[PDB]
Amino acid sequence: EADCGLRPLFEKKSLEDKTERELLESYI
Amino acid sequence: DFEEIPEEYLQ
Amino acid sequence: IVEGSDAEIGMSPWQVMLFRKSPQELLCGASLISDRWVLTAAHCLLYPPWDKNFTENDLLVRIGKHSRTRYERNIEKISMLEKIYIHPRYNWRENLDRDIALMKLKKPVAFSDYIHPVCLPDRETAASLLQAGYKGRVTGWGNLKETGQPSVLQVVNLPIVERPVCKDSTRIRITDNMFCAGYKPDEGKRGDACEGDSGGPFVMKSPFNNRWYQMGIVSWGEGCDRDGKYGFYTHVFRLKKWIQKVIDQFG
Ligand SMILES: N[C@H](Cc1ccccc1)C(=O)N1CCC[C@H]1C(=O)NCc1ccccn1
Ligand SMILES: *[C@@H]1O[C@H](CO)[C@@H](O)[C@H](O)[C@H]1NC(C)=O
Ligand code: NA
Ligand code: NA
Repeated sequence: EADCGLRPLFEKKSLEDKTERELLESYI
Repeated sequence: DFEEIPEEYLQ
Repeated sequence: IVEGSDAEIGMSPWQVMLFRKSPQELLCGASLISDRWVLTAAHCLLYPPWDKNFTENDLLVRIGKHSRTRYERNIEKISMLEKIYIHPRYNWRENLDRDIALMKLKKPVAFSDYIHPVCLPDRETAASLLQAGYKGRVTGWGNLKETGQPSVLQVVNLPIVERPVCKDSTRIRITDNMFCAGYKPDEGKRGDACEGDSGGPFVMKSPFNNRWYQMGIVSWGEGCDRDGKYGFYTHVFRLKKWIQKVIDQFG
């Protein structure tokens, strides 16, 4: 779907979950 | 263990 | 999930519970990929060595859940299965090669704050993100330890492991349709999937478009969270042509 992978309670509202930054930091 | 689910789903 | 934490509300809105009708029990994890299609591991549905061979009417899927055992009135949605599709070259005899299955829902599920599909990776996203050291996230209601069960959905972030390390950790023959993830003994941190997490998603958040992609399916391991062992995941991109063929033909 065009909207896949964008969470209503997070990405859609520009809120981050408590540990997603751990993933980002590993993407070097 | 598991709470019973509505009967409609077991029909 | 071993050594994970409680998920936040709506953290994994594509998470699906595969639920046995009688007796009522958790069978596996799974994921929502569209309003009509659910992705899981083939071994959640077919594994002859354990006398497992479920048909559509044996099962339900429960979508939008957080609590493991509660009936989450007004939040979760429960769907019947129209049809199960197992990869035609799923190798249940040897090593779980091509451990993938699709389930088509009898009726489309309504999306909500708690119910929303994950993306499947394109070749470029897969090539960019499926690299040793890069972390993904596994979620599930499976056991908290190898040898108990969580109140709510658990989450753990785990690094993808170098293929030679995966291979050298096990006597089982690994294939290109698998990857492994987890911390090494020296790394300090730990965590793993466990029984009941089977079939659930290993996801990564693309730093290019900020979308979540499902790169893996919880497939197999030896024990749970053992030092020097790693969890093995179905390589979703490598099998995407089959996924697409099923959806195009039967969607
Ligand atoms: N322990 C076996 C190892 C194995 C692997 C491949 C072929 C035969 C045996 C296993 O993981 N199995 C045997 C069949 C299903 C799978 C399993 O338990 N998967 C669920 C699982 C495993 C590890 C962690 C979380 N879930
Ligand atoms: C599993 O179930 C189907 C349908 O009942 C059956 O035809 C098949 O032979 C069984 N065993 C498999 C697919 O290995
Ligand atoms: Na080996
Ligand atoms: Na380990």
